[PDB]
This record gives sequence, structure tokens and C-alpha cells, in this order.
Amino acid sequence: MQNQRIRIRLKAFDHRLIDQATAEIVETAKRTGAQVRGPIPLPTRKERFTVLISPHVNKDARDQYEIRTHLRLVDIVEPTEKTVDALMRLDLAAGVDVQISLG
Amino acid sequence: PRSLKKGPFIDLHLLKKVEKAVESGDKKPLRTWSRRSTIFPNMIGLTIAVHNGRQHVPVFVTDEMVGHKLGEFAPTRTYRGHAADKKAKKK
Amino acid sequence: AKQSMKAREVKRVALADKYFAKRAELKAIISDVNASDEDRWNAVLKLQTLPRDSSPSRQRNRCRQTGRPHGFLRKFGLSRIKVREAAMRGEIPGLKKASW
Amino acid sequence: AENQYYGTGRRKSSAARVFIKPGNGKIVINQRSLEQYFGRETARMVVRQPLELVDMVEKLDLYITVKGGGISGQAGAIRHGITRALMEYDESLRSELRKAGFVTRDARQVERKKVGLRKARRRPQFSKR
Amino acid sequence: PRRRVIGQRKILPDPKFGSELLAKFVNILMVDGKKSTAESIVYSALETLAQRSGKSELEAFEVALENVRPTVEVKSRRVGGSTYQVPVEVRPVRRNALAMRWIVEAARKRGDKSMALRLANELSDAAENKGTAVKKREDVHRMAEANKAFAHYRWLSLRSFSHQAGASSKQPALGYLN
Amino acid sequence: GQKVHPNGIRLGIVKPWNSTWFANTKEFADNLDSDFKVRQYLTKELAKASVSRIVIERPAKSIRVTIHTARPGIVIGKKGEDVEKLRKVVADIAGVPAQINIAEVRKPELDAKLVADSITSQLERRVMFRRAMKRAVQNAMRLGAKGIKVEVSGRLGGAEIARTEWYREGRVPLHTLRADIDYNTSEAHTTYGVIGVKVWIFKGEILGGMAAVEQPEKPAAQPKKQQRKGRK
RNA sequence: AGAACCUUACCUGGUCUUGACAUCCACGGAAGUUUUCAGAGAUGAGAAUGUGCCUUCGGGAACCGUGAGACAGGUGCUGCAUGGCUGUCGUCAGCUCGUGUUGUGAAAUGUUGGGUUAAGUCCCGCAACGAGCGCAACCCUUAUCCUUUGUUGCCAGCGGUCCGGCCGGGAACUCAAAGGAGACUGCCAGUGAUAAACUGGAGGAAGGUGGGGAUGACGUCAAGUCAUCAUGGCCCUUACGACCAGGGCUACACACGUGCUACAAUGGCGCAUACAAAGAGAAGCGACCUCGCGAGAGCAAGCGGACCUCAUAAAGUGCGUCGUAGUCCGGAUUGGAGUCUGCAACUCGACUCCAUGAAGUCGGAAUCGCUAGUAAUCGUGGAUCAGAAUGCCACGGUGAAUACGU
Repeated sequence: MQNQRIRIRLKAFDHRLIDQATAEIVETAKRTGAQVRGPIPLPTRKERFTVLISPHVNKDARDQYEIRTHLRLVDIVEPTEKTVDALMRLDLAAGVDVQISLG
Repeated sequence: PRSLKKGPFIDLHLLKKVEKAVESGDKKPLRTWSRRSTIFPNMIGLTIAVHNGRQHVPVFVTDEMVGHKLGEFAPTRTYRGHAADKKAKKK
Repeated sequence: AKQSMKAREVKRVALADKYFAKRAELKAIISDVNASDEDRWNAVLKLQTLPRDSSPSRQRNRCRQTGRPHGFLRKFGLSRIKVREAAMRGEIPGLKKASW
Repeated sequence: AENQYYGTGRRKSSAARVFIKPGNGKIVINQRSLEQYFGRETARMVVRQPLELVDMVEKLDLYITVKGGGISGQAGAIRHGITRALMEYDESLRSELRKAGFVTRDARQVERKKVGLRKARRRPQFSKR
Repeated sequence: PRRRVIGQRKILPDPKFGSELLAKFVNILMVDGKKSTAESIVYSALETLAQRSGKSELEAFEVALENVRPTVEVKSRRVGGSTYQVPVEVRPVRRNALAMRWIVEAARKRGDKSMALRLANELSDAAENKGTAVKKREDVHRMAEANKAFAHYRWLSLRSFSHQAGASSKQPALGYLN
Repeated sequence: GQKVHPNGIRLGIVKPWNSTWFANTKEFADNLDSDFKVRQYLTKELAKASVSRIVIERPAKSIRVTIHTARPGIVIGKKGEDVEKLRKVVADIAGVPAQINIAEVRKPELDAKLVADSITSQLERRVMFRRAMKRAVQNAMRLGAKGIKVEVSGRLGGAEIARTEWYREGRVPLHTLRADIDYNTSEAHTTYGVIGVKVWIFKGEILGGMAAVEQPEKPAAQPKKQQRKGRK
């Protein structure tokens, strides 16, 4: 099985922002480099919160909220300084942070 | 049982009244809120007037009482007896 | 609720940072298990009496907006009622109603 | 059609991965032997029970990977995962394994733990007064 | 009440022998969700039945379920200041389950030092129509033969049924105008 | 008072969020406070314009404000200096340098919050509100949509009892998860205390204004996506 | 949603009133930082580092002491003065909008009937017509299944080989996150006024809008919060404000609501053994390591979470062991120490462990949820979270009787 060379990770709370922002990033990476892969999807996280629904009392009835956090990896086998440069020049997302750091 | 884990206690808080009281051996009741503090050998023969949230209680400090904190000899709560209810707090 | 319970904390956090930060590890080195047949002398540890309200064990903070005690949520910096109000209005990114 | 036919063994929200091919009757279960995994157990007689019925016990060879479930229960999931895979001895083969219900997926699906409620459906108990 | 006839789930042959009747038994033998014990405790009970007489593992079990079987039931439906009884005819679907429920009630008090035995010994008794629940059918049929005398607010109903192209007598049975 | 709050339930489908930023869990509590402050402090400068929405966004090394208005020029002001002063107090609250851009203006005579400002004047000015509500509803249906619901509260005219009124017309679904549906609840003062109008307005049963991406991975992005998957 | 102290939300005790905290003006100090002693801490006195920022070059802002006014502040009172927001009946299955007509009118009619429906669902239809709300719908999620991606996912054969996808290597495969596919009470058949739909037939994972959720009309109840918060009326403004500590929300007479675990042997004990899903952890949690009776410890690879770790998930599997005797179940109290979180373990914190060692053998009056992935029952993680979970939220293992009949 494969050895991790480098980690590209895109992180968002919003599900629509992370697919689109990836779809441009992968395009930008093929246009400005020669060795790219289709973004491994990687499993989505979901955090559980419960709060009241009335201002005071009515204990029984409750309210539940969820927030998901989505991960894309791309997996460029070598990113060039000119791929990373195009990536940051053609960035336009808000929903997403892209990480070129690893861990 | 419970303890003070691993680090060194005299209480920081009690220390500044005590160091001047030991110099005399014992002097007038040291006005203390520091019920957080334990009893030790240096403290044998002092008189600690120990605030309980409502008022001070004099604890005479002595060798048979070194296994304890100061806060234990001065009470806090009131207990309703049950022949008939408790009228008073007890010191 | 009151502005005083938040005012008390706000003075506590400037003093926490002033005395305790350089002294964080003065506990592990001088007190805990790393202090095996080393120090454990009171005379270097007698200096924490002024930071006594600023201590990490009373940094329970509660809601940031109001000073209202109890029922806090550290991830919003808010509480139950006031979380619900911000989720109701779409103020929080990605936060939606649940179904499964 | 596949190089080795394949079953998903979905039974009660556990999925049994099961690879069938022709051979001499040999078995792999969870990257170990039958004897380690289902030792002095009735669960060894479960996985054989559908394979004996279509009379290929000493004729089908198998490789089995299994996640989720209970030790007795996973043997019970592999019992659907084998019949899922069987599709090509004859064109009628999957029809008949479906007719016996060991292709037919356990359609009942989970109810989420509910908000304001103690269980999926356990609404509170109160007399409170 | 209830707009249409609605069904039931149906239980499916166990994975270790291939019987429904055994898979339906283990289910009311299950206590605190532990189906994986209740299985072995039934087959080892069936193995004990095979030791009293070796001719089948189901020999005494299949007939216990005939011998303690209710054919008739009593339902109850209050008329004012009093409850009374009104008999009803039982469905087969409840006849079997009643009989297996009285077998596991009798089995938990049998007191022998392992349940495979307690269960097998209480089946051994219900195989000859001699065990605990022989009484419990017999008594229920006795309340059902006796308690046909009363019916659900018969006296004002009794003209209302006969006039509606019914019979001239209060029907002591479920879902009739009487 | 029953019902779940109508906008609270749309944020996963066909309504967009009011805010889009990223804090990676640990800093989220500090970011939520900062998004609130940029909302509060920016609106404090524009009291005099008319506005339908506020939308806050944090790109890399950047904070972008989107604002929705009654006409394009009202927030831009004389020689663009007003909108630069707005970008000045977003730079002072936010931890990054600031942009603000103006949105497309859409249904500005029928909008939830501008319709509610409009009713609120009638309550300020202490009229009986005996026929006002019907004339409110009539005008809304001359100006567009397929239905409107109004509920008016606040101790009408300065009364010492509660006295509410309401008005529903046309088709208004209430608990709908499909389409955007425009809602505002106003809070405002006059002499005798606080008043309030709840305004639900209904444009269409499907609106496409927020969707998940169109395509799977293969037709989307880079032309050549396929791996060798081995094959040295 | 985690009350030793903070929770001034409360009380007492120390202590001050332009005021803990903001703007504006007056004066002294830069704020920031380091440090000794008194004082319980607030507070106070002093030392030492720095003199930045603007400048009618006075002096000031920031922040701090002091003062005046404006004013700050108040879980301050009133919820029959309210706004914001939501509970109840109830998923009751009803309720109304536009409009005409009939009565003198309040009001009816429609909204009632026949058939059918999970529902005012839908066919037929009358002076009610047309139409809306709620249930229905769109909706998310899951289920196979088709599809692409191909790792931190996967392995039918092959290599290194302890036969573990760890890695040479491989793509048949689940599988994740996303395009989405299928099912329409449809087709065909019986029935029913083709007329909704129920039942039968079939392929398929599945035929009753597939399982699950979202989901609550118009609205009485003078429902409940001025204590999230808005806010008048309206009260205090050396305080009905505020710093600091100690006490306290977890008291104790008891009774009551709720949940847990036990009362057994279907089990408990011991040694040995197996697979989850989902999620949290770069203030943090963490393998291997060596230490420690165990708890834990220090060391430290690591971990952005499909990688490493909580975690060996438990119930379940193997085998012996125990006999109704409160035991071999249950293990509470309490003596005593070892350890943990913390500048503080006494009333009110967490864990190991030694000795000693009880109630409880299916529980009066009372008392509630459930139609099937449910009821029942086990373990897990997490929000909260300095330190405290039996709770709550969600996940997955194992998983029940029956629904004839009105």
C-alpha cells in the first residue's frame, strides 16, 4: 500500500463551498502542473448539540442542531511553487480554508 | 480518603500572619479566612480565629489536632433534630 | 446575568497572564512528580498569594455577551437560549436543523 | 460477471464481504483460520448451512472479510453474503436464493435517537405533581 | 377503531438448525436481550428431551405446545359500577404464544441448577398433559363456559340489535350489538 | 405559541447562510464573536440607508462583506467615501484587511424587513390599526408574490391590555423546507414601549438559490483524473 | 449540561462610591512589565525596567488613581403594559380565505352526504362556488444499486513474509462523498360507482405515497420568561451598584417525581478469545519505554482525525467454578493508606487498594412508554467539561409478544 508524500487538505462547515472550491483547485493544479489525482473524498465529521426551544422551561420538547465538517485531499504527488501560486491567485472561496501544511 | 497530592503546603495565605506569630511563640487570635489551610508542627500552640463565612471561631492549635484542617473544628451547616426541630446554631 | 460577573472575570484574565504564565511549569518542576528529591520548599512557591482570584480553577467564564452564569458552551462562547437565537437566524456557518 | 463473484452480506446493518470462486472447498475468515475465529462454536456450522444446501461445500472456495456486528451474528451475516454472491451456477440461481429470502435484504432500517425523547420512541414518563 | 386490517412481522428459521418453531421459542426464552444464550439454552434443553426418549429432539416439545394449548379466552369490558366478563374466541397466532409463555413462567421457578434442565423438565411435564399450565387452559375455559350469561349493556341494546335485522338475544361475544 | 422558527430550518437546503467563515473548531468561539461585531458595528454607520440583507465572508487573508439594498448608490455615497469608511470600521473589528461590495437589489418594495419597517411607522404614530392591516395586505398583493401572512403585536395605541391582530391571504406554507420563503420579525420602540410585526411572504414553492454541485467527480474538474491504480 | 472557591443568581463578612466597566472634561502617573513586606484577599506602601502616542508643546488620549456633571450599572419590580420566542391539547383532524345566496337578524351554507384514506386523501354531488392552512407535497437521511475518485480506503492472485494492505505491488471487491438510480397506492388482477384506494401477482433490496427524520393549522388557556434579551411605566443610584473571601445551590425529618443497578445461576467468578459504528483530542489528548501492589507516573514517537489515540467496546465465544444459605448474587456504609485535578480537597471533588462489612430474595397507595430496527438490553464516544454523570445527545452490537375485533 502507498506512503504519504504530502498532505493538501480543504476544510469547510458548508457542504456546497467545499466541492466547488475543490473542482476549481484540481483544474488550476492540472493547468499549472503535470502530476495530479482525482480528490479522494474522505469521510465527513458531524458534531451534536442540543438546546431548549422555549425561552424558559418546557423541558420535554427540546431542539437539536447539527454542524458537519467536510475534508477533500486532492493528493498531488508533487506540488510545484507555480501550482500553489495559481491556487492562491485564483482562490475566491470563503466557506473553505485550504491547508498546504501537513500533520 | 482525600489528600493534598504532592506539592508543599503551609498555605500561602496564612503564612504572613503566622511567621510574625511564631516569633512570639503565640499572640492574640490571628484573624483568618484561610479555612483552606491544614494544621502542621510549626503551628502547635497558636490561636487562629477562623472565619466560617458567618463569623470567626478560635481554634486553639495543638499536637493532637495536627491530622486536620482548621475548617473542621469551626462548623458551617445546621442539622434539624427530629424529636423536635433545632432552634439554634452550636459553637 | 449582570455586568459585574463578566467584570470580575475580565480583571482575572490580565492577572492570570501577568503572574502565572512564566510560573505555569513552576508547579510541575517544584510540586508534582517531576519534583522527586528536588525542591518541594515553600520559599520559592510563597509568591502566588496575590494571583488567588486569577487562578485557572475559577476560569469557568460563562456567557461572554451578558456575564450570565451557568449553562455555558465554550465552542460558541455563548449559552443555550442565545445559541438557539443565532441558529434560528442563520448567523452560524454550516449550522442547520437535524434530520437522519 | 466478474473474475471472482462477490456478495455484500448486508444483514441487520452489518456487511459481510464474501469472494466466491471454484476450488476444493477451502475457507478464509477475517484473515485467520475457521478454528481461531469460531472455536468450539455453533457459528462454524452456520456458514456451512447454505453452502451444504446448494451442494457445493467441498466444491466452492471462499475468502471472507467481515466488519461490524456480533460474533454469533457475523456468522449469521455471512449466511446472506454467500447467497448474494451465488448468481451464476445457473441464470435462475439468484431468483431462487431470493425466493428462500437469503438475497432479500433486511429492509428494516434504523430510527435515530430522538430529540426531547429518552429513546427512538420512548416519550417521557411523568406523573410530576 | 382502525381503518384496515394490518399485519405482523413474521419470524424466520434459526441459522444453526433451520426451524421457525425453534426461532419463535428462543425469542420468549430471551431475558435482557441475550439471544445468543437463549439459543444454546433451548437446543441443550431439546438435547435433554432427547435423553428421556431418543426418538426425536422435538418429541416432547412439539406435543407440550399441543397439551397446554388454550382454545378459548375471556375478555373483560366494564358495565358501569362493575367490570364483569365476556368470553371471546382466540386466534391460533395467540394460542401457540400463550402456551410457550406459560412454559417459560413455569420454567423460571423449576429451580434445577441450570435452565436447560428447568426448561426440559417443564416440557417433559407438558408432554404428557401433566404440568403446570394444564390447569391454566382448563380454568380459563371454565370462566368462558360460565360467563356467557352477561353481555355489554344488554338491556337498551337488545331492542336496537333485533330491529337492525339481528337475532332476538344479546350476543355474549366480541364486536356485536347485543 | 407553537411552530419551529421558519428560517432556522432552511439553512441546509435552498436558503444560503448569513455568514461563511472557517475557524477549525478551536477558534470558532472567537470567530463567532468577531462575525457578530462586524455585523453590529457596520450597521451602526448605515442607519440612514435602506437594506434587505447582510452577508459576511472570510477568504484567505481577507474579510468580504456583501450588503443588499433598496438601490445601488445609497451605501456607496458621495464619491465612494461612505463605503470606504464602512471598510475602515470592518478593518478595525476584523483580524484581516477588509472589502465590502454591493449585491443585486431584488423585490425591494415587497421585502420582509422593508414591509415590516413600513407597518411599524403606523404603530409609532399611534393609529387604531382598525383598517390599516387589510390595506397593508392589499398593497403587498399589488406588488407581487402568491401570498402573505402578517401578525401585529405591541399594545396598540398605548392600551393597558395585550390586543393583537392578524391577517393571512392567498397561499402561504409555513413549515416549508422547499424554496426560500422571506421572513422578518421587527423589534422597535415607541413612547409607550416596544412594538413588533411578524411578516411571512411567499414567492414560489421551488427556488434554486442554494444547491449542492451539479455533477459527480468524473465530468467535474480536470480532464485526466484517472489513476493507473498500480500498473508500473 | 457538569455550583471545593467563581456562578453578586444567593447570604455574610471585609472595602469604596462618577462608581468593577465605557465615552466626555480636570490633574498626577505612560499602559505593559519585574519585585519585597503588611493585610485572609480585596487593598496598600515602596523599589526597579520603559517614557512610547499627539501636541497652541500647556497638557492630554490609551489604561490607572482622584473629582464634578451628563452618565454608567442593576437576575430592580410589574408577564392583567408589553415585544422577542415557545409549551399545552394533538399530528386533534380539524380550521379559514376570497365571494355569492337564504333569514329581519345573530348566523347558516361550503366545513353536511355516499364511497375511500394513515389525513377536509381523493372520486361523485346538492346554493354553494372558487381557494388557502394543517395532515399530504416538495425536504434531508438511509436502504440497496449504478457511477466516478483510489487514500490516512480496499486486496482475487503475485512478491518481502512474523501471511498483518505494514510494504514491492495489485483494481475483482465492499467502501467513503457525492452524481444520483428504483416505486407512481402505478402496471396487470379482484374489489370499489375506475373512483380514490385496499388486497392479490411480479421483478427487485423493496412494492402501500420503501425504513427514519423533518414535521404541529386558525387558536382559547388572562399559558410561561421583564432572570438570555428589548423596553415604557418606574425604584435604588455610599445603592435594589461593585471588588475580594468564606460559606451555598449537592442542607435533612421525611415524603414524593425521575433515572440507574441489584435482587440471580439464562447468571457471577477466574484465566484465555472476537468483530463496531460514529465522533473528539495541535490550552489538549498519546503508543512503545521504564517505574508503580493498582491507580498513576515521568520520558517520548504521535495525533488537524478513515493515518495516531480514547479503545482489547461490551454483551457474545472456550473451559472449570458456585447451590437459595442475603450466597458463590449484591457489594453500600466506615476505619486507614496509596494516587489524581488544582496556588485551596473541611463542610460540597476524581481514582486505586487493604481490612471489616449491611439493605435488597420482584416491592402498598402510586405509575408510564411501546406497532418493529420498535419495545427490551449491553457497551462506546461526545456536548457540557480545571475537578465530579446514574443524566443528556447520538452511535453500533443482540433484539420480543401481538395488532382477531370496535
